[PDB]
Amino acid sequence: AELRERLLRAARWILLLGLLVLVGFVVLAYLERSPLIRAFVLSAGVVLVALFAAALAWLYLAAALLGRSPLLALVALALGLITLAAASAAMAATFAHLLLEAPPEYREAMLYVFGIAVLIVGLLLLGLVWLLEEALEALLEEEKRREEEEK
Amino acid sequence: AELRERLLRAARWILLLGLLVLVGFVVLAYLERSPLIRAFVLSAGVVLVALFAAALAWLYLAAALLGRSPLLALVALALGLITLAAASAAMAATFAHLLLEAPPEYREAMLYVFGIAVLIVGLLLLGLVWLLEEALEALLEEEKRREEEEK
Amino acid sequence: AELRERLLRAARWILLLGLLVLVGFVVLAYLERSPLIRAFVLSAGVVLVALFAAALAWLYLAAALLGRSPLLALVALALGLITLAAASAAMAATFAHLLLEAPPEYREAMLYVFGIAVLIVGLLLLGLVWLLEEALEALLEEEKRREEEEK
Amino acid sequence: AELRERLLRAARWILLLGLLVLVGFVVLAYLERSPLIRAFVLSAGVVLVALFAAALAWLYLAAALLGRSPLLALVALALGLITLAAASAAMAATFAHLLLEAPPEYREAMLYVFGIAVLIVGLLLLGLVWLLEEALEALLEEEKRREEEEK
Amino acid sequence: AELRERLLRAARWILLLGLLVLVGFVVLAYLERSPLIRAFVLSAGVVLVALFAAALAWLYLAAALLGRSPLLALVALALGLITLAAASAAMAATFAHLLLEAPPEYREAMLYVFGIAVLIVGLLLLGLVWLLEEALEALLEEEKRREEEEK
Amino acid sequence: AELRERLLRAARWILLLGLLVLVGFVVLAYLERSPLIRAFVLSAGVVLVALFAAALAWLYLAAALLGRSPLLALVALALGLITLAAASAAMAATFAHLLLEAPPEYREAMLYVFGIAVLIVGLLLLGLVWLLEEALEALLEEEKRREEEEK
Amino acid sequence: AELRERLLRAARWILLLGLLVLVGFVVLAYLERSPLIRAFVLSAGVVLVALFAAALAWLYLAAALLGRSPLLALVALALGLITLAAASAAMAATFAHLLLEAPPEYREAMLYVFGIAVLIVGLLLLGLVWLLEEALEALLEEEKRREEEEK
Repeated sequence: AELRERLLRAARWILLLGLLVLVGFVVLAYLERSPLIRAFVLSAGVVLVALFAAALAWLYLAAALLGRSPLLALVALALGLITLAAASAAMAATFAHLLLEAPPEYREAMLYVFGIAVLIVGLLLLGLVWLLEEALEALLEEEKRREEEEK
Repeated sequence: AELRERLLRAARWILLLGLLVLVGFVVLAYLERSPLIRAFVLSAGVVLVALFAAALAWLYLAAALLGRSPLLALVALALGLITLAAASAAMAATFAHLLLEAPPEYREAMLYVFGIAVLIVGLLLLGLVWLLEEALEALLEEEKRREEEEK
Repeated sequence: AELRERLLRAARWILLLGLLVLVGFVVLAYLERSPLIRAFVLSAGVVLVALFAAALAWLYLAAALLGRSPLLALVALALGLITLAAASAAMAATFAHLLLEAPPEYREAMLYVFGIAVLIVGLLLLGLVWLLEEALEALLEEEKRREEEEK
Repeated sequence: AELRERLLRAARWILLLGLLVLVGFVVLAYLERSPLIRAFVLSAGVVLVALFAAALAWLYLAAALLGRSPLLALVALALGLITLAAASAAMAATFAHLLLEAPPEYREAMLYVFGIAVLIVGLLLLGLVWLLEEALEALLEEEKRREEEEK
Repeated sequence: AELRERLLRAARWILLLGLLVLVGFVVLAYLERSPLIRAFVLSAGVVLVALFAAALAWLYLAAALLGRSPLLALVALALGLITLAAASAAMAATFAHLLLEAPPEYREAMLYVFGIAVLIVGLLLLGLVWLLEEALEALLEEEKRREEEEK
Repeated sequence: AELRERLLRAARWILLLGLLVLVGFVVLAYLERSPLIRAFVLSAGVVLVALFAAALAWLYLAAALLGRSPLLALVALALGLITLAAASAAMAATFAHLLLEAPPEYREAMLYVFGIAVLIVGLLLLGLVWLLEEALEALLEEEKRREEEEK
Repeated sequence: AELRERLLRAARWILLLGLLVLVGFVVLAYLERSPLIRAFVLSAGVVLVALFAAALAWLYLAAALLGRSPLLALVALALGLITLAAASAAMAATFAHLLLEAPPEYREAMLYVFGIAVLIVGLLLLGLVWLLEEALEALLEEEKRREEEEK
């Protein structure tokens, strides 16, 4: 019963975090000396908020399914977390590949952005597993409720 | 009940915004000194309106499902928003990669187009989450109506 | 009731437009000085008619579903429009990438073909949204008919 | 009732056309001066017959579904035509990209093969839309028969 | 009734043909002067037998479905043939691309292997369409049996 | 009955292992002399934990399905293991390709990270097959219970 | 009835074979003079065991479906074999492409690893078709049992 309010709050945390990420990216892109670096940090910030919106949408999808079937919601949440993790790995590999292809003069700035981007990946991964763990935590109660019902 | 009219209006905002985006792109491509830049800004404008049409189609798909099942519509809207966000990230990465590969002489103009394109991504992302938030806002009423019905 | 005849006419417009596009492409490829340019304009014309046939097939698929369920037809039409828009963006990005990779001597001719190709993309996009808008316009009547039926 | 015989004949036209295409490709590859050109024309001929077999298989799939549901057959035929068109565009883009990457000495021969390949694409596209138009032509009779049945 | 025995025999022809293909590839790779050529001919032979096994598996899948529904088996066989043709085109394009990228000294040997590989593609394509034609040939009897049953 | 507790413990092992992997990666990235190497080891550590989270999510998905159908859970677990193995191979090939493309000066450090990454792949593969073997081990009991039930 | 025990034994053969493959790969990577070669042989061994685990999982999936429907199990086994063959071809093409891109000094060692990898592909292909042939062999008994039942 308390899941649905938790899911709404979790989306607020994600949306607020995404606003901070783009604010920081805009600050770095405000006066970056390299136009190529300006696009890179802007794309990294745009990629970060895009996956954050996808994570919020995935959480909302699980919440929508929670009102009909709890077993299906857990499966849907697990599928959404796996899809989010795979997409997060996709952008990390592209960012790492771009950083390796960057020139040594710009690679110093690109690696710092890559480290900041890696922090965003870690924050997204930590939030996803924590939300998934809480989501499956109620499944313990859902299965226990079924066990109590048959008693 | 007020969702369906809201969805129709939201499509009008998207279509009107897409017309402005292509109008601005046509102005920049009207007399651009570099033929390669002409294709780049035209493709960026064509990409922007293409995703805008996809976002409008995704909103209409959720509206169509809203007339049958509200829970399915919310799931469909969340899936459409995630698909739109993933596609938006795809074009942003391609645009950023092209900007990094652009020559320094053209990179100054390419980065300005990239910044304009990034603004379109931000506008699309902001509109998608706002529309999704309003769409799930009625789900609060939909669940409350079910709770009131069982009372 | 008037949708099905409209869909048949819309396919005739698309097929007639595709014939004009390939006729113009054949005229440019008839005596182009560069063999590489000959393949490029021919491929661009072949790509344009291919998506036009796909758009006509997508419209026919919606018309076929219109005879069974109107809600499903609108969803299918929206899905087909999104798929057509995504495919149209795919060829535009490839054409833009090829134009940027073209040599400066040929880039002048390639950019003109790219601009012509961009016009085909705009014509296809404008036709798709107009057809989709008319298709969902009947959904207003379909929902109104259901509302009148329950009265 | 006359569709099924038409589909069988249409496959015979496609198979006979594919035999002519590979016969012409074998003639050009019989004594081509460039071993790279020999592989290119052979692959182009192999690609042409491969899609021709796929088009024949797609037509047979629609014929198989025609014996159970006419509405499903039209949808399946439209889906098969779209898939064939997308695959045809895929090989055209690859052939065009290879032609642009060919050396100027071989590009003269490669462009002639590209033009011949483009003719095969046009023949396949024209046959697919003509077969699809005939397939949906019976849908007019199928819907009219249902209208006559309810009268 | 005679289909199932035919399918078993057809797999035996494919497996026997695959053994001959790898035997010939092993003979060429036994004493090839170029280590790069050794990997290329081995991969081409490995690719040929891999698709041959896939074709045999696709034929067995149609045979398995033949014991339950004949209409579904024909659709499954058509889908398997299309998938096999698409995969066969995929390896042909990769082999052709590798041959074009081969050095002129090795391209003479690579083109001969490409021609041998093209023969394997033709043999696989000819066998697939012949097996599919026989498979749909019984569909004529299956539909005729239904027509005779209703008489 | 003891599966569900085993699945919860297995996730704890995976999450604890992932924390150790990122801790080791952070130690190597804390003072790496090459900024490109810093991104590479960070991406490798981020990739390792991402697949570990996916493996934990896949295990939880099988546990969720275990409460409804045991046969479906085994199929879902097998599908999840195959998907995890395919994704693990994807990152291994990318890491191996990047290591081969690394310069000889950095390749010495890159190969050591590749060997460490290969150990993570082996640990993930060993854990996945061991968890799958235990999961199918209960299927022996599930089938035996059905056999005992019919007795 | 004897299939299920055969499937369990077949997995034991695959797992034991995979252990031998990685043991041999570890021996070659223990003292390889080239760090790039060390990653290549390790990745090839990791790829080999990964597909072996996938093949074992595919066999277990067919065994799980064998307890419910024999016709579905044969279709699932055929689909799994086709997927395994396609994935096996994917790694073979990547390995062959990497071998061709290897420098001549390392290509001698890379080709030997490629030949060893090709042997693993042949062993996997031979085991898959043999297991599939045995799996469909019981389908002969399954269909014969149905024929005997109706007698």
